[PDB]
Amino acid sequence: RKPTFMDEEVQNILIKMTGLDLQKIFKPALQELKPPTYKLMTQAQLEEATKQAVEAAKVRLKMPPVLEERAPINDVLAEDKILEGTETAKYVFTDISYSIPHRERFIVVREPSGTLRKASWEERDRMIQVYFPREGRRILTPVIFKEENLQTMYSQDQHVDVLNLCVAQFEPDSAEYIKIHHHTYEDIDKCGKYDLLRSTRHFGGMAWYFVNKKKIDGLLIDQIQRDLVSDATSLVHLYHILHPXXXXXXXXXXXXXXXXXXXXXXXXXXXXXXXXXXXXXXXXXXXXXXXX
Amino acid sequence: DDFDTRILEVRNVFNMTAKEGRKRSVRVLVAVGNGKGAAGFAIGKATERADAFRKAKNRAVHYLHYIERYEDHTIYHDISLKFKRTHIKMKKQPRGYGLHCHRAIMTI
Repeated sequence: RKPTFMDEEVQNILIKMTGLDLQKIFKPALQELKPPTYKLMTQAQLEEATKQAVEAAKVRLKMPPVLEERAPINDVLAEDKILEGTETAKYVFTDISYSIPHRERFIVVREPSGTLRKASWEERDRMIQVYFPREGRRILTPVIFKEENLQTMYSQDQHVDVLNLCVAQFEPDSAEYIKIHHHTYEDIDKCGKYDLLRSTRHFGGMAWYFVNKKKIDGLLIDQIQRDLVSDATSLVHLYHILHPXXXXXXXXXXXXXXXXXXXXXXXXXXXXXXXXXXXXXXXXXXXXXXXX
Repeated sequence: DDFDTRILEVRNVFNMTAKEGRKRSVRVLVAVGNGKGAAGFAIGKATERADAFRKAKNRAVHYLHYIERYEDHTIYHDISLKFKRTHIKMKKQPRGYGLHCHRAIMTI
């Protein structure tokens, strides 16, 4: 099999899971304001404008690429011991050529050890950040990523901000990227805060890290408490796509499946707290018989 | 108790009285408003200036305008208004931009 974030199934399911909130999507920002523009519109013009909005919001909503980790690259291009005796501190040679993709750039070093070594990954990146300055990035790593500052920013319920900080500062395949994204997911999980990142472009990372951590708990609980059935549906659907062969998957699939049967059979076959699911999956159910 | 008053212009004004020679009056132009959008102004004039401050106060509560504010700070749309040899022009700002005006107009 071959499941990954960029597969159409996973994509369309994660877009539907995420949701369009035009209020949280487009929200007041702290930038210097300008005076507001006004125009009179028809019902038609307002509808077309609304769709225009939704279209543009999607682009805002596009998921940040998730990727696996990079391995350290250690290779020496040459050695002359004669140079070693110069006892000069490290030299860093970057190529700046405007045509090149930044993974195709050549970044090299000569140490006092008289050897020609290629740049490490972090090194390589802070180099490109020097000569190709890109906004939001510090060239020396920003303090806020220490555990104290992390907890401080979590308290303030700012988690979207942190995850927006790493997208800009680090690289998606980096070590730190993964450490911070994942640790941050752990926080929203233990705090049950999942609805934060809901209309965010960050939702895809929520879904994935959890399906692959196999804790679907808080998201299912929340979804049923938020009165969203279809999302819990497509979510179990997802755990079945990223876990095709397991008791729960093949059994609760091939026996039969729909909202009630698949959500409750995956509520029985995922035991983290199945008592939680079964409780809430009753409550929503009850709240239907009263509303209908 | 809600109405603040500010003195816009105090001025020493004179006249010619057959008896007295010059005769000195004080005239103050004064505005009043509660901050809630209704406000006005009046003129008042008396021999002793204290008296005139009083007079303008009371007369000014008698002329109030309701001034309609957008989202309760700015004006609604730009206003370019020529009134008797004086042109007034005012642009509608967003929120962080406090009161950039002729000192009188700030007061008002």
